[PDB]
Amino acid sequence: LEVEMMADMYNRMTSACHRKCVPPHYKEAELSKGESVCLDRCVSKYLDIHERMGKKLTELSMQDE
Amino acid sequence: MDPLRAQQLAAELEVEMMADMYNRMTSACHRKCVPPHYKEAELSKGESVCLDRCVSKYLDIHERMGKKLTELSMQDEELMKRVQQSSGPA
Amino acid sequence: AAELEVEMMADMYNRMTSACHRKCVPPHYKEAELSKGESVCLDRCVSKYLDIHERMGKKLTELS
Amino acid sequence: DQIKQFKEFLGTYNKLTETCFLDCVKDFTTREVKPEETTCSEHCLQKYLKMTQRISMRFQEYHIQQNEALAAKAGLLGQ
Amino acid sequence: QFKEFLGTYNKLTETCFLDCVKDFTTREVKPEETTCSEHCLQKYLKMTQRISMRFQEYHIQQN
Amino acid sequence: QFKEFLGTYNKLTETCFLDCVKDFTTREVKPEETTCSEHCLQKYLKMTQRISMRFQEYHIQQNEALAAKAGLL
Repeated sequence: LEVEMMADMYNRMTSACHRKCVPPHYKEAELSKGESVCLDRCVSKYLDIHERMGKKLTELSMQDE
Repeated sequence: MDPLRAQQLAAELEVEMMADMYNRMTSACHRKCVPPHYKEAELSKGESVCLDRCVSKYLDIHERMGKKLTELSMQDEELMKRVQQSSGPA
Repeated sequence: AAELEVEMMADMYNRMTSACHRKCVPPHYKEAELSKGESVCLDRCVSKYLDIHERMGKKLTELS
Repeated sequence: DQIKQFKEFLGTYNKLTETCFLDCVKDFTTREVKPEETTCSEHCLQKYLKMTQRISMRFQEYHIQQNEALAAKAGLLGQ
Repeated sequence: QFKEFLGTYNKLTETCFLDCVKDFTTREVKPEETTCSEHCLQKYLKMTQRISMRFQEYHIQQN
Repeated sequence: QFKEFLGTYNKLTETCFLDCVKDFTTREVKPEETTCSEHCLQKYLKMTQRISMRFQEYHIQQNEALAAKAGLL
């Protein structure tokens, strides 16, 4: 089940890095040096944020009991 | 025995996809042609006009989208290596 | 059919939440706790939503 | 197909309920539907259906504009 | 039915990322944002609970 | 399998549409926009490819970190 629900955060993560790193002007058809970097950083920060959530949340799945 | 159809039938996913695309397009023409006030219930003339044009334009843009798409597929032959020099280092 | 009827009112439930999340909880998250305000809003938003839902059903079913 | 007609019903339905509550309902200070909202939505629900209609009528000049030609490759034979 | 918690888990992560991570300079979360996402989790969680309760308090009326 | 791609596809169609098409005085895809579309199509694929990469570079970086464990003892 780690697949059907991984390929998900992927589409989510993609849709997201897109919004935050790609402006709707589409003046030029190839990635901007900067745009290229922004994506990278985003992709990473996205993954980071993704884990500590699974962690912090799991914590509160035990503690509560 | 069995039918060799199963194979060529699935090929009909074009249908379960035109649906998906159908919705999309609908939702996009809505967001483009019908403002959220809903002053009145009938369609403002233009709203109907605008819907007419949107629904058209969307189709077109979707066809071209497809066209280009398959192009870049039968052309990954590192022919795209000749394309990466021609477009004038964009 | 029953298998459906239920699952639908599960899609609704998610749409609804997505809604009231927007309508009531601002993207600031000053403090992890529900502001008295944000909590009240959230009660009505659910309420108001469910209404438009039962009413949307009738006016619609009445259309078929 | 009649359940694949009750899968699209319920679906669309939810899709609508939402679209209206979102454009219309915007005053949160009452568990009651401010009438200025009770009307917006009621048109939304109509404006919508009437829209979802006009669209279709058009997407059908896509699947029909081509059959006038396949009803032609039908003429060389019988008739 | 465990495919509910996970989708909702992604639905969540995405969101918090969206509202909490603004401006990208390095590939490691800034403290300011660090807390932001943390709270976004609690807030959002409580929320789904309340809504959930207020939902149950509906079927009672009809039943 | 193949659905995932068409699914993406259809989502691209949309996204590029709303960001590219804007003037609705005619029925023909205005030329200035018929372009945005194309760049949007390209720019996009180019984006997914990149993101994809860094994603692997994340697993093969999260794979080597298991190896470390496998050496302390």
